[PDB]
Amino acid sequence: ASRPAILYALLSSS
Amino acid sequence: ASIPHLILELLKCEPDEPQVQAKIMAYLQQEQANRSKHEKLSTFGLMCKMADQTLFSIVEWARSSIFFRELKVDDQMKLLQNCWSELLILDHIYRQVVHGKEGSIFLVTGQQVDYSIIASQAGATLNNLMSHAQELVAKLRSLQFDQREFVCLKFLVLFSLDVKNLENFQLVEGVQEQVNAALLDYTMCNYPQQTEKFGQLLLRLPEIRAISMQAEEYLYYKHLNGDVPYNNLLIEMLHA
Repeated sequence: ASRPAILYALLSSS
Repeated sequence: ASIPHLILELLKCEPDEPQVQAKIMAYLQQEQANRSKHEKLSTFGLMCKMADQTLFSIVEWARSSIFFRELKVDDQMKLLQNCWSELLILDHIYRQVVHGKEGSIFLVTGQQVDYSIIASQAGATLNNLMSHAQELVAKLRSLQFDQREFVCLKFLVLFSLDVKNLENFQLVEGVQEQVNAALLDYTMCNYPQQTEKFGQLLLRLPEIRAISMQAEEYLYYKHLNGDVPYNNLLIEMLHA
Protein backbone atom coordinates (compact mmCIF):
# COMPACT_ATOMS: atom_id res chain seq x y z
CA ALA A 1 0.00 0.00 0.00
CA SER A 2 0.99 3.64 0.50
CA ARG A 3 3.83 2.66 2.82
CA PRO A 4 7.36 4.13 2.33
CA ALA A 5 9.12 1.66 -0.01
CA ILE A 6 12.69 2.73 0.74
CA LEU A 7 12.09 2.75 4.49
CA TYR A 8 10.45 -0.68 4.32
CA ALA A 9 13.31 -2.04 2.18
CA LEU A 10 15.90 -0.74 4.66
CA LEU A 11 14.17 -2.18 7.72
CA SER A 12 13.57 -5.50 5.97
CA SER A 13 17.30 -6.08 5.42
CA SER A 14 19.07 -8.36 7.90
CA ALA B 1 31.19 10.96 34.84
CA SER B 2 28.93 8.40 36.54
CA ILE B 3 26.75 6.71 33.91
CA PRO B 4 23.85 4.32 34.44
CA HIS B 5 24.52 1.01 32.69
CA LEU B 6 21.40 1.39 30.54
CA ILE B 7 22.75 4.64 29.10
CA LEU B 8 26.06 2.92 28.36
CA GLU B 9 24.03 0.41 26.33
CA LEU B 10 22.32 3.25 24.45
CA LEU B 11 25.66 4.94 23.75
CA LYS B 12 27.26 1.87 22.17
CA CYS B 13 24.68 2.39 19.44
CA GLU B 14 25.92 5.91 18.55
CA PRO B 15 27.78 6.65 15.29
CA ASP B 16 30.88 8.83 14.85
CA GLU B 17 29.49 12.34 14.29
CA PRO B 18 32.52 14.00 12.65
CA GLN B 19 32.74 10.98 10.33
CA VAL B 20 29.07 11.14 9.36
CA GLN B 21 29.42 14.87 8.67
CA ALA B 22 32.29 14.27 6.26
CA LYS B 23 30.72 11.32 4.45
CA ILE B 24 27.57 13.27 3.65
CA MET B 25 29.62 16.33 2.70
CA ALA B 26 31.78 14.17 0.42
CA TYR B 27 28.79 12.56 -1.29
CA LEU B 28 27.01 15.86 -1.95
CA GLN B 29 30.21 17.34 -3.40
CA GLN B 30 30.56 14.24 -5.56
CA GLU B 31 27.05 14.46 -6.98
CA GLN B 32 27.26 18.18 -7.77
CA ALA B 33 30.53 17.35 -9.52
CA ASN B 34 28.90 14.76 -11.78
CA ARG B 35 26.13 17.13 -12.89
CA SER B 36 26.44 19.78 -15.62
CA LYS B 37 26.30 23.56 -15.14
CA HIS B 38 22.81 23.07 -16.58
CA GLU B 39 21.73 20.57 -13.91
CA LYS B 40 23.36 22.05 -10.81
CA LEU B 41 21.33 21.54 -7.64
CA SER B 42 20.05 24.68 -5.93
CA THR B 43 20.96 25.38 -2.30
CA PHE B 44 17.44 24.28 -1.33
CA GLY B 45 17.91 21.03 -3.22
CA LEU B 46 21.32 20.49 -1.65
CA MET B 47 19.83 21.07 1.81
CA CYS B 48 17.05 18.58 1.09
CA LYS B 49 19.65 16.07 -0.05
CA MET B 50 21.66 16.36 3.16
CA ALA B 51 18.45 15.97 5.16
CA ASP B 52 17.71 12.78 3.20
CA GLN B 53 21.22 11.45 3.86
CA THR B 54 20.90 12.30 7.55
CA LEU B 55 17.58 10.43 7.59
CA PHE B 56 19.27 7.35 6.15
CA SER B 57 21.85 7.58 8.93
CA ILE B 58 19.07 7.94 11.50
CA VAL B 59 17.27 4.86 10.17
CA GLU B 60 20.49 2.84 10.29
CA TRP B 61 21.09 4.00 13.87
CA ALA B 62 17.61 2.88 14.92
CA ARG B 63 17.68 -0.38 12.97
CA SER B 64 20.81 -1.52 14.81
CA SER B 65 19.90 -0.17 18.25
CA ILE B 66 19.23 -2.32 21.28
CA PHE B 67 15.50 -2.90 21.89
CA PHE B 68 14.37 -1.42 18.58
CA ARG B 69 16.05 -4.24 16.66
CA GLU B 70 13.81 -6.69 18.56
CA LEU B 71 10.63 -5.22 17.06
CA LYS B 72 8.97 -6.78 14.02
CA VAL B 73 9.45 -4.76 10.83
CA ASP B 74 5.88 -3.48 10.89
CA ASP B 75 6.37 -2.07 14.41
CA GLN B 76 9.66 -0.43 13.42
CA MET B 77 7.86 1.18 10.47
CA LYS B 78 5.14 2.61 12.71
CA LEU B 79 7.61 4.10 15.18
CA LEU B 80 9.86 5.70 12.55
CA GLN B 81 6.93 7.06 10.54
CA ASN B 82 5.76 8.78 13.73
CA CYS B 83 9.08 10.37 14.78
CA TRP B 84 11.26 10.77 11.68
CA SER B 85 11.02 14.57 11.63
CA GLU B 86 11.40 14.82 15.40
CA LEU B 87 14.67 12.90 15.17
CA LEU B 88 15.91 15.08 12.31
CA ILE B 89 15.17 18.17 14.41
CA LEU B 90 16.69 16.74 17.59
CA ASP B 91 19.71 15.76 15.49
CA HIS B 92 20.02 19.33 14.18
CA ILE B 93 19.58 20.97 17.56
CA TYR B 94 22.14 18.77 19.30
CA ARG B 95 24.60 19.53 16.50
CA GLN B 96 24.15 23.25 17.22
CA VAL B 97 24.88 22.58 20.87
CA VAL B 98 28.06 20.59 20.16
CA HIS B 99 29.51 22.29 17.07
CA GLY B 100 27.57 25.50 16.57
CA LYS B 101 28.25 28.97 17.91
CA GLU B 102 26.00 31.91 18.75
CA GLY B 103 24.94 33.74 15.60
CA SER B 104 25.43 30.93 13.09
CA ILE B 105 23.94 27.64 11.87
CA PHE B 106 26.13 24.53 11.74
CA LEU B 107 25.02 22.11 9.01
CA VAL B 108 25.53 18.33 9.08
CA THR B 109 28.15 18.86 6.38
CA GLY B 110 30.20 20.91 8.81
CA GLN B 111 29.32 24.07 6.90
CA GLN B 112 28.31 27.14 8.87
CA VAL B 113 25.73 29.73 7.79
CA ASP B 114 25.25 33.10 9.51
CA TYR B 115 21.73 33.87 10.74
CA SER B 116 21.78 37.41 9.33
CA ILE B 117 21.82 35.90 5.84
CA ILE B 118 18.80 33.69 6.55
CA ALA B 119 16.77 36.57 7.98
CA SER B 120 17.22 38.52 4.75
CA GLN B 121 17.17 35.75 2.14
CA ALA B 122 14.35 33.56 3.49
CA GLY B 123 10.58 33.72 3.83
CA ALA B 124 8.54 34.27 6.99
CA THR B 125 7.67 30.60 7.57
CA LEU B 126 11.31 29.52 7.40
CA ASN B 127 12.58 32.35 9.58
CA ASN B 128 9.88 31.47 12.09
CA LEU B 129 11.17 27.89 12.04
CA MET B 130 14.76 29.01 12.55
CA SER B 131 13.67 31.30 15.37
CA HIS B 132 11.98 28.51 17.33
CA ALA B 133 14.92 26.23 16.59
CA GLN B 134 17.23 28.93 17.89
CA GLU B 135 15.17 29.20 21.09
CA LEU B 136 15.53 25.45 21.65
CA VAL B 137 19.29 25.51 21.01
CA ALA B 138 19.71 28.38 23.49
CA LYS B 139 17.95 26.36 26.18
CA LEU B 140 20.03 23.20 25.68
CA ARG B 141 23.28 25.18 25.57
CA SER B 142 22.27 26.87 28.83
CA LEU B 143 21.68 23.48 30.47
CA GLN B 144 24.95 22.07 29.16
CA PHE B 145 23.00 19.33 27.36
CA ASP B 146 25.37 16.41 26.82
CA GLN B 147 25.67 13.22 24.80
CA ARG B 148 24.30 10.97 27.55
CA GLU B 149 21.20 13.15 27.86
CA PHE B 150 20.98 13.35 24.07
CA VAL B 151 20.79 9.60 23.54
CA CYS B 152 18.14 9.29 26.25
CA LEU B 153 15.93 11.86 24.51
CA LYS B 154 16.44 10.09 21.18
CA PHE B 155 15.06 6.86 22.61
CA LEU B 156 12.18 8.68 24.29
CA VAL B 157 11.34 10.28 20.94
CA LEU B 158 11.67 6.99 19.07
CA PHE B 159 9.60 4.90 21.50
CA SER B 160 6.53 7.12 21.47
CA LEU B 161 3.44 6.29 23.50
CA ASP B 162 1.46 8.11 20.80
CA VAL B 163 2.01 5.35 18.25
CA LYS B 164 -1.08 3.23 17.68
CA ASN B 165 -1.57 -0.36 16.52
CA LEU B 166 1.85 -1.51 17.68
CA GLU B 167 2.18 -5.23 18.30
CA ASN B 168 4.67 -4.76 21.13
CA PHE B 169 3.40 -1.67 22.92
CA GLN B 170 4.85 -3.03 26.18
CA LEU B 171 8.37 -2.39 24.93
CA VAL B 172 7.44 1.25 24.40
CA GLU B 173 6.13 1.44 27.97
CA GLY B 174 9.33 -0.20 29.20
CA VAL B 175 11.68 2.12 27.32
CA GLN B 176 9.69 5.14 28.51
CA GLU B 177 9.84 3.98 32.14
CA GLN B 178 13.47 2.86 32.25
CA VAL B 179 15.04 5.55 30.10
CA ASN B 180 13.22 8.25 32.07
CA ALA B 181 14.57 6.69 35.27
CA ALA B 182 18.07 6.40 33.83
CA LEU B 183 17.99 10.02 32.67
CA LEU B 184 16.89 11.24 36.09
CA ASP B 185 19.58 9.18 37.84
CA TYR B 186 22.12 10.59 35.39
CA THR B 187 21.16 14.25 35.75
CA MET B 188 20.85 14.03 39.54
CA CYS B 189 24.35 12.55 39.88
CA ASN B 190 26.25 14.54 37.26
CA TYR B 191 24.52 17.93 37.36
CA PRO B 192 23.39 18.08 41.01
CA GLN B 193 23.63 21.87 40.90
CA GLN B 194 20.79 21.89 38.34
CA THR B 195 18.04 20.53 40.58
CA GLU B 196 15.54 20.65 37.73
CA LYS B 197 17.64 19.49 34.76
CA PHE B 198 15.63 16.29 34.25
CA GLY B 199 12.34 18.18 34.18
CA GLN B 200 13.71 20.99 32.02
CA LEU B 201 15.01 18.48 29.48
CA LEU B 202 11.66 16.68 29.20
CA LEU B 203 9.85 20.00 28.71
CA ARG B 204 11.75 20.32 25.45
CA LEU B 205 10.15 17.22 23.91
CA PRO B 206 6.76 18.83 23.19
CA GLU B 207 8.61 21.81 21.69
CA ILE B 208 10.63 19.49 19.46
CA ARG B 209 7.38 17.88 18.28
CA ALA B 210 5.85 21.30 17.60
CA ILE B 211 8.86 22.45 15.54
CA SER B 212 8.96 19.18 13.61
CA MET B 213 5.31 19.62 12.61
CA GLN B 214 5.98 23.17 11.44
CA ALA B 215 9.01 21.89 9.53
CA GLU B 216 6.89 19.23 7.83
CA GLU B 217 4.23 21.70 6.73
CA TYR B 218 6.99 23.87 5.29
CA LEU B 219 8.46 21.00 3.29
CA TYR B 220 5.03 19.73 2.28
CA TYR B 221 4.27 23.07 0.60
CA LYS B 222 7.52 22.83 -1.38
CA HIS B 223 6.63 19.23 -2.21
CA LEU B 224 3.30 20.22 -3.77
CA ASN B 225 5.19 22.55 -6.10
CA GLY B 226 7.41 19.57 -6.88
CA ASP B 227 10.56 21.40 -5.77
CA VAL B 228 11.93 18.89 -3.27
CA PRO B 229 14.36 16.31 -4.66
CA TYR B 230 12.29 13.13 -4.88
CA ASN B 231 12.71 9.40 -5.31
CA ASN B 232 14.32 9.37 -1.89
CA LEU B 233 13.54 8.72 1.77
CA LEU B 234 12.79 12.34 2.73
CA ILE B 235 9.87 12.57 0.27
CA GLU B 236 8.30 9.22 1.25
CA MET B 237 8.14 10.22 4.91
CA LEU B 238 6.62 13.56 3.96
CA HIS B 239 4.13 12.18 1.44
CA ALA B 240 2.94 9.78 4.15
